[PDB]
Amino acid sequence: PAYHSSLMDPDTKLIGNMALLPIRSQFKGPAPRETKDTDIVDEAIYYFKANVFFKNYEIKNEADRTLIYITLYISECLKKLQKCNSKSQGEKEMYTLGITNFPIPGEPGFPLNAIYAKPANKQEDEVMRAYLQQLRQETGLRLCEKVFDPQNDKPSKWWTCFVKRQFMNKSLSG
Amino acid sequence: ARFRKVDVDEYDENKFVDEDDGAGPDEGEVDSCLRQGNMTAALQAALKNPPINTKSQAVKDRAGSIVLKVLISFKANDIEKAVQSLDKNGVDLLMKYIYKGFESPSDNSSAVLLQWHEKALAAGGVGSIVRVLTARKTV
Amino acid sequence: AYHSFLVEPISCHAWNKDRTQIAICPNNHEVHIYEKSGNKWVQVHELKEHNGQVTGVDWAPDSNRIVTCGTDRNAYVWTLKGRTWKPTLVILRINRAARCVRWAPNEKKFAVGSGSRVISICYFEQENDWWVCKHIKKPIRSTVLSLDWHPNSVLLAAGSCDFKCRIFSAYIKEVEERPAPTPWGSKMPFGELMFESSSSCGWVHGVCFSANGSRVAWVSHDSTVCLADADKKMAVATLASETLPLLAVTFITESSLVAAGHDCFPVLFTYDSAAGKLSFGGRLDVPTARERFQNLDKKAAGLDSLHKNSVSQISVLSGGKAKCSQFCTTGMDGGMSIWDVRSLESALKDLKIV
Amino acid sequence: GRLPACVVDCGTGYTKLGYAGNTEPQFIIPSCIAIKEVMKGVDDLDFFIGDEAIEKPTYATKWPIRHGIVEDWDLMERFMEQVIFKYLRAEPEDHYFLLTEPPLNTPENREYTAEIMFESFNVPGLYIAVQAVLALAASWTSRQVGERTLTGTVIDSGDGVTHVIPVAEGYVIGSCIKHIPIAGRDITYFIQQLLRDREVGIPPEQSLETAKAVKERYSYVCPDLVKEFNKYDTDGSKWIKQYTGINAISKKEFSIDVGYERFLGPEIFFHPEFANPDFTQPISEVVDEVIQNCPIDVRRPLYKNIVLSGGSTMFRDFGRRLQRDLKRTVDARLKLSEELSKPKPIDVQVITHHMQRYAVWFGGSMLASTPEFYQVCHTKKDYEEIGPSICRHNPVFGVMS
Amino acid sequence: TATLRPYLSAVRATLQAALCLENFSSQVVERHNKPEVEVRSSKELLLQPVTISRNEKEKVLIEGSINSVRVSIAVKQADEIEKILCHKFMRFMMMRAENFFILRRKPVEGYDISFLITNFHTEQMYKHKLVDFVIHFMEEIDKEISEMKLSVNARARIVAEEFLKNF
Amino acid sequence: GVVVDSGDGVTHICPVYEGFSLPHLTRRLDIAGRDITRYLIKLLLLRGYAFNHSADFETVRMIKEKLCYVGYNIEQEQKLALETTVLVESYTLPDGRIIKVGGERFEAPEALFQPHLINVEGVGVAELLFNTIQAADIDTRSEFYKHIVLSGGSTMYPGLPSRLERELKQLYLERVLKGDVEKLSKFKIR
Amino acid sequence: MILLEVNNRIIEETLALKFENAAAGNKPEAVEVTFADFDGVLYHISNPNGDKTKVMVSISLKFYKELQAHGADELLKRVYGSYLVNPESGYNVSLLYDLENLPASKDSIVHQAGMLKRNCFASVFEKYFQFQEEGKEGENRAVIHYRDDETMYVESKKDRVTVVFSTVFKDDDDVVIGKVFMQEFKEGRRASHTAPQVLFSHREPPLELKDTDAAVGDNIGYITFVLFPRHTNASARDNTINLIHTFRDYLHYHIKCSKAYIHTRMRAKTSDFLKVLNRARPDA
Repeated sequence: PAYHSSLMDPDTKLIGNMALLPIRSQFKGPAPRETKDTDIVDEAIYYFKANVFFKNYEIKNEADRTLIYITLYISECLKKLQKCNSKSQGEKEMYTLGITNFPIPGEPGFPLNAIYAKPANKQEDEVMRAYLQQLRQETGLRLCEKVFDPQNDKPSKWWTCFVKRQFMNKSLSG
Repeated sequence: ARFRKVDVDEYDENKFVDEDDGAGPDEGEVDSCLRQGNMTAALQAALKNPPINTKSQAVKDRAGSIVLKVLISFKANDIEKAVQSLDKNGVDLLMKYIYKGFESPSDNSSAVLLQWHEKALAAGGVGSIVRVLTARKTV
Repeated sequence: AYHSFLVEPISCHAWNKDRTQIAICPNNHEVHIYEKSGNKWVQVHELKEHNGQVTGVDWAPDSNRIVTCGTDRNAYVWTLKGRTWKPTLVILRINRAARCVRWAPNEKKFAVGSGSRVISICYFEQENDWWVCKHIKKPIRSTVLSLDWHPNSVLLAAGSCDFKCRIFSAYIKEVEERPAPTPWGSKMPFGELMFESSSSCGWVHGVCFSANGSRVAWVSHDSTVCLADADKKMAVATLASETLPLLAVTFITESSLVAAGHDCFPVLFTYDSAAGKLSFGGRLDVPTARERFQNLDKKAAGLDSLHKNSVSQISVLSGGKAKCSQFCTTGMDGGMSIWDVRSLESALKDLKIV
Repeated sequence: GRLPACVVDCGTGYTKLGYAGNTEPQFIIPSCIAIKEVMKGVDDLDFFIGDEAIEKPTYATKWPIRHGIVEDWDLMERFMEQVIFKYLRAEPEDHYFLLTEPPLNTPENREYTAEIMFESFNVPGLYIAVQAVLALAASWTSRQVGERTLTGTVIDSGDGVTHVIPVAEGYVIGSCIKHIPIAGRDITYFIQQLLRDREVGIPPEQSLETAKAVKERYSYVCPDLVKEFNKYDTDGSKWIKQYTGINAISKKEFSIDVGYERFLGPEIFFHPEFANPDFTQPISEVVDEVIQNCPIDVRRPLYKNIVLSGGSTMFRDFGRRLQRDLKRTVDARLKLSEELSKPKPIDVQVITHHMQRYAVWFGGSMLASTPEFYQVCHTKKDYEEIGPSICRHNPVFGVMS
Repeated sequence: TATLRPYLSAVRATLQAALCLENFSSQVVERHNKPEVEVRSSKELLLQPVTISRNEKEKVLIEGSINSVRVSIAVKQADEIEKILCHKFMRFMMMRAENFFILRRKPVEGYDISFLITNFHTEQMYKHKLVDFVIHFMEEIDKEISEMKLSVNARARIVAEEFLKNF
Repeated sequence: GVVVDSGDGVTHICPVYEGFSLPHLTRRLDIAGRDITRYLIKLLLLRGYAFNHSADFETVRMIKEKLCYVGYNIEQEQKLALETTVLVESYTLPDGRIIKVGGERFEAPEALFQPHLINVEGVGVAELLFNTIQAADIDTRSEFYKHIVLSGGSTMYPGLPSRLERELKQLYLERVLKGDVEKLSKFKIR
Repeated sequence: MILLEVNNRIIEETLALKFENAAAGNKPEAVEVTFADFDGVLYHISNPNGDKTKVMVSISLKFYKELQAHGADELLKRVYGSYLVNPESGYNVSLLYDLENLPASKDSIVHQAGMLKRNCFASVFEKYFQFQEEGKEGENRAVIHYRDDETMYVESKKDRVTVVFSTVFKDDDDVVIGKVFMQEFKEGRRASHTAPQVLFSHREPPLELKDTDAAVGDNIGYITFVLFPRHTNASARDNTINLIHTFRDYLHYHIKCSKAYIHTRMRAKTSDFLKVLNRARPDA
């Protein structure tokens, strides 16, 4: 069955009931700085091709909630990366995509509102809004070096073939 | 097993026993009527003093012959009238002899007997057949 | 007036005193009680105790007690406490299925006919607080199929598979007392055989005493109806039918009987005392402004009778056996019919009755 | 005698027929019959079966066996006519016959079968064997076994549905059988979808064609999805294959790449939710559920002798993966126990062997080659003196002596 | 015919008379209920067996009791092929007696096919339709045997012709 | 007086005189309910229904309780099973499947009277009952015979009492008399 | 399928497959097949001494000695030439195919191999057909026990060749059915005036065989075919042999197919009775 994160730590902090996991990134946001050689974003990207076929998913950790968000987001990236012609161009669309305001727990339009805790106050809101954006930004640029073959204009079919598949049968554009 | 071979039920005092006791119609008389072409008259004589009480099948098989002899000698179109000349009791007795006859078919004997059945049924209803069925003393 | 309670047989029935409720056995181990609500029938009670099919039911009018008998060899007397019927076991001392049951008119005893070739006469002893029974045995040689009590509550008619209709004394001195003489005889010690029919043909499916008790009638499987006249030295009038055997019979006047059975419809018979003769006068099931309207024909199973399978029980609903005004039939079709004697007389200008 | 018995294994999709003693069937033909549609003269003889019946213009193709059971007795009887006189070329009066049935076939159906065999074909002797039981016998050929046994759990997976069948002492425990809506067809369809979303130049009217071939030539079971995906994404030159078929229309060549579908197809046995929204139990869990529903006394022998039957169990490493996964569920269960409270470790063994595809026919052939078979068959003499009821029961044999 | 209709008319009326059954609990065995015509342990419960015959070969035997009726038929069989066709067809039906629930599994000795109809049947089926059914059955088995005979002969001609024409 | 008790484990015939039981004159039968369920499993197997002895024991037990009975005259019962379908009853299994049960209804309980049918030595509940009464006191034989009483769950088979009565008649007639001196041979099993 | 086929499908499919793989250049797979034909015939296809590049087809007939007295060895050699080798123990005739030395037309040898049984029987007919054509009368009749309790008699006369079959109907009722088929054969000239004449005797041999030990009994039937020059000449010979050697099995096949057809009639009529019966119910 489905792949779960092994990155939850006894000292990992929370933003809502999501795991405020560290990442290696220059993008701004409240994510802690990662010192190890892997982080939650690499994990989501590593597990994606398998996890995306799964229809059910057991939330074992608050890390899984973060892992799930990134998985759904990878799908959003593939939707955009599908229609583009160049590694350069793809990076720009991903910047744009990362910045756009996607729904967050508590809002209608966010699936999994039964499994994600909504932000309790305005601070909590804004901070979750910043984390989410910083995850998107790093996910998107990191995904570009994977999707494109050193042969420019090659959104690899081996990544494109998942454009129609929906992890857990849900969507962030839904 | 052996001890199971015996049917102890045949000696059960609580069973049911029919009331039995200890000659037939006049042969010569039936012949007279027949010889003279008096069919209805032969029918009425053949139906007299039936051996409803004898034990031997020989005497019963005798009356059935006489009665059957008469039914066979009959002309198809003259059956209805003879049957209608009988009283209800006669019709019931006739039905008993008819069924009797069905058990000794020979040539076209059943063919005319089916004609008799039809006419007898028309006269006595299904009730006359019912009385063939539950008679304990019969022809 | 037909009503279908179900599509399997009604095995037996009984009505309460006021004819407001009917108890039926729907080919079951149970007895179901029905009552009208407006012009609809509604089930009001389910009596469940027997572990075999119920083959008889009788309802004592005044004491309002129901008695049932079944193939499980048991009989139960049911008493109504509040909103629920409660049974008491009555031991019949039999080793075969019970077949029929009737409360005596005095409601002090009931008689159960059985496959043990015996009649169990049961009564309550307010001394030991239980029901006891005495057997009437001799000379019954087969299953007892039907029973009917004389108005004196002593004499009891019985029909059995040994081809006989019998009258016995069921005299129990400890619940009643010396009965007045009757044309059936002066001596009525318990179990005394008062009368025995003289045919050896046909199971006797139903028996019935007249209103005054001086006459007894019975129908047999040999498609005959008979009537024994105690005022004529127990002379027996017989009538052989052209149709199928009758299963049930009742007097509607001292000289008139209604019967039904395998033909599926009720027929009328009349007794001419002078001639000592039974006559067929029947077939009572013949196919205002509302009536005229309802009967008008339309723009256009396959039986022409209300019941669609054999009728196995008839009971008088109103007027008694002396001047019955309404009677009831139940049958193997699961139907129950109510017949109105005056309506029948109106629809059949040629109708006799006496 | 000098002549070997006839062995016929009639399946929902295919019938396997031949003579006892042979390793493989002499014919494997689709279990269909093509007829013309008040019969008069010899109209009843105007029919074809198997491949000769799938594509015949003036005829209509019928499938007399649905869910392993005979649904059209007239057609099943005609079908047998050609099995005997056209393909086997057996004088039926000279050969005892071994036929097969799924567990849960009724005794009535057994009488109907005997009626055809004795009263139409005048066979001298008949035995009706249960499919799962023959599949067990077939496993006696495996190097992993040392003693003959008819106690085991049979996984029967052909093209329609997969069955998990526990057998004890030669008799299927009918009240404990479970079915799985994943079989060969499901695998093909999933592979079809995977190709649809990725590859181009595949003629639609030839969509199935490619999928089935991809499955038959390149599919297998992998031990771990992510590890496998990673493998392909790194050394693609030696994991990605190419297939080329010809357009029925235009006669030109189309070439496609074959990738993830290789391992993703057979994966749906273990993760049904990938392709089936109404079923999600992994095959390992179904097997565990079945065995735990059986009498305690027989759950250890059942775990130790899990046998495979049918073409869909032929994927490389199917058995290994089943054995591994089942071992994990059961080891995990016994873990909880100890912690809560030393139950002896349960030995789980999935047997694979070379005669899996037609394991039923093979078991049949081996058994009908022995003297014992002749002892247990019902003879025409007994059929005549005692009646078709004797065919209701067919004693098991082949183990003890 | 001319004796077909008269035969069936007489059989029908007899069936009407015999099919007057009721539920009867065993008088011999405690809590048993058995078809009296089969067990015959109480003579008073048995009616007089009656036969209706059309000729020396065709006849119906009807045996009544208080709760059951046994009906046996001797079927028309003019020649050898009709004999075998009849034997096979009756056997075929008899093998399926559980479904054809008024059929005996074996015929009364001297007959080709026998029915056992009990009060349980007359309670759940219209007795007059049971009567109609027996008559229908007698008529239809004859027609089917004739059609079977024509069939075998028709196929035999084509089979002889196909082989012979190929020389 | 003598009491015949058949349960799920074992059977016992226990005479009692004006107060209490007497071990001497007390015999046990090696056949009971469980043995009848087991024999039923064997009979059903011969009919084409292979029920597993452990997994389905309770199901076959339930079939037994609902449908089984004791035959009065086995020759007659066998005729009914072989020549008609009147003994055939439908029974629904827990998984919805409907089976058809006939002659096995009286065959299974017959083991009580014919222990060899299930490979058990003995003479059968009835012969056993007879031997207990015949050997006992002479001044209670009569009293005993007319006071036999059934007890237990494996004695509720329809017809049981009638079969026992018949079997004793045959035994008494043969091993105590020779000719017909029955009439006075009174004894009731109530 | 009305006429029975002459060739053996197992032989042809087995050889065809071996021949295609050999021609393709594949390594040969082992083959071991035991199977039957009608009339108690047993075949064996194997690799002699385990050499997978050689395929042997063998036939065993209990009555081969009888065929050998009427030219079988000679005809078989004419047909199979160098493919024919010393027969495998347990068998009468053996064909050996070298996969490394196959002919240009592999399909043609597959065909003759499929007809091995037919080719074993052919010589007896060819011999008596030749007698007829040469006018050699008075020659002793051929007696071939093709089944344990069945016999075929072949005799050549001036203007015709007779083939008599003494067949057994194990099932009493099959005799009755068989008589219906045989009467149609007896009347067959009414549809094909030039066809062979057919006679039939139930329970008794034709008179010419009354003085021999020909079988007599209630389940025995004798059938005589009368073959004329137009059927026995060099031009019609092969086809005629193809038919006549299948006649006994053809008849028994059609008896069995007739019984199956009658079963279909019985299923339909019984099904109709049950529907009528169920319509007698008020309902559920």
